Amino acid sequence: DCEMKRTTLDSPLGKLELSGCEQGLHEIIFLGAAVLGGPEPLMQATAWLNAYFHQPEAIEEFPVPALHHPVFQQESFTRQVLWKLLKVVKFGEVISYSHLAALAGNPAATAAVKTALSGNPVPILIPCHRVVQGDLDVGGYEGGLAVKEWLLAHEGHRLGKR
Ligand SMILES: [Zn+2]
Repeated sequence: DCEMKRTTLDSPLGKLELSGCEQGLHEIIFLGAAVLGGPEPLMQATAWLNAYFHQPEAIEEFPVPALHHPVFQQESFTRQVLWKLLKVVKFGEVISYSHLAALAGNPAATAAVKTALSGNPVPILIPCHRVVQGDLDVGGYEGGLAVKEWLLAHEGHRLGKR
């Protein structure tokens, strides 16, 4: 019911479509009036993703856009999983599904964590690629394994592959 605008960007992973309202970013989708630099969520999201890919050493300098997908508008374990992942798991780190489950308030709910991650509407920004099965097992990805491994390699992680 929000008044939605969209923008596209090029990335090493193909074209990304951003959609959002004045209250926040809604979605980042892999497709395979505002000026850049502005405070509008879509513009902040654009800036953040471009820095992620092209100036990753500066990534913490960039404002994280407000998020307004309906999954962020109400309390839930799914929201806890997404927000805790965003808040806690930094560029270049990973966390296991099981430790994220505990972080999000339900230790041992690994399958529910996986379901929440599959429903992440803002991939890369909320870093579902940094959630792994265990120390030697990168686990699965809603976007596909090759993408998960590529992102981890971009961030210099041991579990990265490209
Ligand atoms: Zn909205």
